[PDB]
Amino acid sequence: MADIQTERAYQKQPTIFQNKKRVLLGETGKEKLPRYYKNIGLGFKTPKEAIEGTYIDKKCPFTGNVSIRGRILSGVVTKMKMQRTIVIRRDYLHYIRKYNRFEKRHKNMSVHLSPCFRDVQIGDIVTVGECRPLSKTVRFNVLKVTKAAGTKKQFQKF
Amino acid sequence: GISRDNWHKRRKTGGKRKPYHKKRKYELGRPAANTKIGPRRIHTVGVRGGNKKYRALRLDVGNFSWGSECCTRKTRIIDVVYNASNNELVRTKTLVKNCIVLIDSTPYRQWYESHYALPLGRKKGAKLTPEEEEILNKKRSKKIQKKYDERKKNAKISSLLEEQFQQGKLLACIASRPGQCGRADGYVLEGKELEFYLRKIKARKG
Amino acid sequence: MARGPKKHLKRVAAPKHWMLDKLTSVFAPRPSTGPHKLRECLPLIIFLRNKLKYALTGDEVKKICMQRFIKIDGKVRADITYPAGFMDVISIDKTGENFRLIYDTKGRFAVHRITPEEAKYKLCKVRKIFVGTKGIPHLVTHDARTIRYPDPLIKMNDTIQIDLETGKITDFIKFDTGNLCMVTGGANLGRIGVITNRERHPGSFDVVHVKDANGNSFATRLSNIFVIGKGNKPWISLPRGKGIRLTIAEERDKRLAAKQSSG
RNA sequence: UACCUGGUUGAUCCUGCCAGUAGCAUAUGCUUGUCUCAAAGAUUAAGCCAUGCAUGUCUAAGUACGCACGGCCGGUACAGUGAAACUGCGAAUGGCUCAUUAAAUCAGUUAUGGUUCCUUUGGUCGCCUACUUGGAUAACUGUGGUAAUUCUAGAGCUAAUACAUGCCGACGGCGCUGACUCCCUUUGUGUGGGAUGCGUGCAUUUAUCAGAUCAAAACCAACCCGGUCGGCGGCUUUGGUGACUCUAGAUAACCUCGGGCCGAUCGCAGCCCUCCGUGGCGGCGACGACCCAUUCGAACGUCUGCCCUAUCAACUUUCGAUGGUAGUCGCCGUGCCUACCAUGGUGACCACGGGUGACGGGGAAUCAGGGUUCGAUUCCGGAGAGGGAGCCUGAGAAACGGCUACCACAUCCAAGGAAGGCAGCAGGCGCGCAAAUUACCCACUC
RNA sequence: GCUGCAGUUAAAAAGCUCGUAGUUGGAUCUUGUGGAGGGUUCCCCGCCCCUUGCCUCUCGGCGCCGGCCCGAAGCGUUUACUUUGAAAAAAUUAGAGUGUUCAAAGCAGGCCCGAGCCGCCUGGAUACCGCAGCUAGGAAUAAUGGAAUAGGACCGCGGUUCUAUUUUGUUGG
RNA sequence: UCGCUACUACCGAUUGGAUGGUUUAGUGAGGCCCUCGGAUCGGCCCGCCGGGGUGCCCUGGCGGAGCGCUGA
Repeated sequence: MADIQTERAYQKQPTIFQNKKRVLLGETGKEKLPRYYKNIGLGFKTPKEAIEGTYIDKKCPFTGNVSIRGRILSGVVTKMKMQRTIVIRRDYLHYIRKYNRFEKRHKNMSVHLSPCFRDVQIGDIVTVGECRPLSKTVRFNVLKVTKAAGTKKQFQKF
Repeated sequence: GISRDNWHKRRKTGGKRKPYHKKRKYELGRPAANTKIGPRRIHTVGVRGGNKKYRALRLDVGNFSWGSECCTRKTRIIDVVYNASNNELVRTKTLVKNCIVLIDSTPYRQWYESHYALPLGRKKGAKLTPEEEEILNKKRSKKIQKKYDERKKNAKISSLLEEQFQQGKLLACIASRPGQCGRADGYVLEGKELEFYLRKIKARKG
Repeated sequence: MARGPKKHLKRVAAPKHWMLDKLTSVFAPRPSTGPHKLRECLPLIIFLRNKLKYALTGDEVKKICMQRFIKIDGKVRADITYPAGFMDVISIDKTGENFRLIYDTKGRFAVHRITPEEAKYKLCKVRKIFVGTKGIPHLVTHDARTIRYPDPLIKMNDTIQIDLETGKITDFIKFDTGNLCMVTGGANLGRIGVITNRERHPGSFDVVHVKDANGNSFATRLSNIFVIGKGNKPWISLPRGKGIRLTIAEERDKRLAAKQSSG
């Protein structure tokens, strides 16, 4: 937060300016930064954690430029071992009409994950949404994380 | 020729795809501008759908701004100091978006002196008294004080700013693509950026 | 083939609501560019020799249109093809005839003759609202007219009456439940009935239920609905058929009842 | 029509294959009156090609001093008819072939809030020259060169909606400076007017500001109104989407010239003058141009769907493989590319590799039910014009009825040079089991 | 040989066992009565506790006499399955109409008047479209879900911290 | 087993031949971009004449100088 730079360049949000008006705070006060966020719409809600916290990322939709428009999908976490993204999976069933049986098939996809969510673990349900391309194999972003399935992450007393 | 295709390059699995359609005009390169600082040379380039695109080589003026008190004046672009994409570009004095460059700093003082009625850092007060005091002192009756009173205590001007006027240079940030626009433009550094890039400059060189 | 735009459309590629044959040659007319879309057009020459049968060859239409007996939307046109579509008025002043292009319950552009008094205006849907320069508004319609300074309560999916003579709409209808609507595309076509209910989905492809005076309920997409007048009271003249959408059994019964194929 | 029959034995009952049977499409033999419909060099050699033809285009309305025709006489925009030539537009459509191509092509479904768009349709149209500016080219006239080409030189003319220039009208436009001046509080501050300056249409690039209303009271400071000479009650201001750093607004600037816009263009037919051919203005068109919308699309992107093969099981990476950060480029989004940094990505749910007499789909043949086999081929999408690469013009092409080079071919030549690409319609050679007329015509359909 | 094959001897069960992937997996969590549609109980409102589970409300209509009542707004832990809508190029195919001389086809055509009507009437249906995606209803069947180291319910209170910009006419402390 | 004919496959010296496609290094046509280059052609200033005007001005014709400055 007090360090968010490690680059060879300065990191900041667009649509923010630093005024040089008035002078009198005493000790400390306004961190000289109002926060930027926006609504996503479609019944999805911005996290409190985004508005509270400090990160500079342009590829998350709660802060940076990128819309969610078109499709909405789900998935599940399978792996995370990359920075500001994850890998996910989609289990589904393919039918054959000669037989009357189904069979299992899965694909894997990457998708970008905001620094807002940091409570992710491998095995959580995840929700995603169609976006403009961000990268070669990223076309999506997260909208929501949830856990509501068998063998939960922490003991029942919630 | 030099192209910006996408039907080359491996897929995720390390697979290759065999040659498909021959190169086309809407997937196309055309070599880099590589614009410097010098006397203005501009080339007009025909581009797709019409609507000509200006490529600027060797600019020497850009329209920077001081949005703290909202004045923007045309000023000369002296030299490069920091280029946050590469180290080599600074050495050959190449000018691209988000560089850090130097300016003359002249009209910003003229604007300040006339509007806030105070000079910046100065070598001596001896220079001021015969001429350049003629503007600063004023003969108005009635609006020697009446205008200037409202300008007072809105001109504290910060420490890192004031010291730079004395050198005759200021550190501003290119916020344009000169190779696409045909113009250099930008904003001048303030606040925490201006603290940051000083430290990078002193770190890297010297 | 393609490297740029195409300039041919064949017979069998062409839509079926122009009612083309298959024993005249490979090409079909193809409407040239204009305000209407080619899966919603009736090209001009198809009105003049595949409906009304004044002309017999395409060369005859070229000799007719030049004389300037033809108008479309109160202005004069003078080409073989023009893309007139739903809710436009053709006007031949020499014969003293006026037509209107509207849908049968079959879903094809019929002959709906009208008084010349009726043919002084048409009904136009609003599709987009766009603020122009210096605080001036605009309308956008399906017949691609940009009418400036509309009343400030008219919004999209409303309909507005336009005077062909002077533009500058005189009156309008407001989109509300229980008002009378016509369908302009989709599987249901040409049906007339009141709105009854609406349904909204955040996202796209909202639907709009409909009910008629024959006690049938059906639904269609939002963007295929067009308003014609207030509840059970069109502000336009209506053809025979009137959106009933009879089954095939009942249509058989009518024909053998009147015994009608001779006069 | 949901069907079986012959053959292993001395004889019998099984297992099992072979043969018989019917349809479909290619070749071939033999035969052949009349009537309608019509597929046809795909299989093999996307082998090679003589000759002919297959894309051009003028209205009342861009440019007519052709010594053309014509004239009723002319040119005083000046004829009527008009070859040629400049100018505008099209030639990126169609036609043809199936070689390449296994998540590619393609189909269904979705997305531009990531972009471009000739044209049509509808809007957009005033901050010593204007009674009209500047100077050359063709046709044409005349003289030539080369063995030869839709080759080309030199000389003498003359045009524009080609080319290059640039006013006027009506600016009585706006904000911030305030020479000053007036009243009451010296000032400050409360006031009213004010000469004098600079910027003040849209488009272009940058910075900054605004983009409003929620739920109540108690005193003090500056204050409106209901009204009075220290205090009570009563107000508050664009549009749109599910969602944008949207739309529109304000402030400070940037300006592209030779390289934004704001008409020096053309044709029909009328008028009015404190009045006599001028000063004025009205209708109907034609063309051109800037921006917005529309239409026809174009281009990328989403989800799902694929034939054979493991005697192909690990693959991919600084010769970018996967991701992060910044930049360049491009119509835009994007490792597309570059710098710096991280070490990922994929696979027994078959990756990776190899094969395909594999273009894909809409479909076709057979068929009780379930299937099997085929799809070069009239519709739609794609790819390619001998093999490769590069590029000009244009809104649109990496074009081949455009160009340049290399490579493989092949033609003419006076040996100096020059010219070419039938998988367009016919036609020839070759190849093979295997496939038509160097025909007639823009009347239909476009 | 999925529907629909065979493996003692006719061609044929790995020598035997362990074992991950894959495939498959026990039982168990609600029934009766008046009105309406169909019998003589049984299958749209309600009732025993439930009945399309709830509230909370507030903004824009309906009411009845300030006060009160009920539709629309969040949804019932999540899916498969099934049922209804939407959206699906033509030709082909199925198939309606029409006497092509009958037919293969085709999309036409049929009527009364000497011409003296200057005309009349009518068709160019309908079905189908693996998937996957979009929509609404059902809750049996098959997966998945909760408080056992407690938190569900009520304006139950305390302790602690942050923040919202409305009102005392307006603007500031 | 051995002997006799037609016929098919395999191994194989020859480090077989032919054709095609990959691959390291070297060489590299042609176009495009960039940086230079200036053959060559004009314009505006001073003499004489023509026109207009006040030795002189403007414009046209003609010649020469610096070819000065300037464009293509």
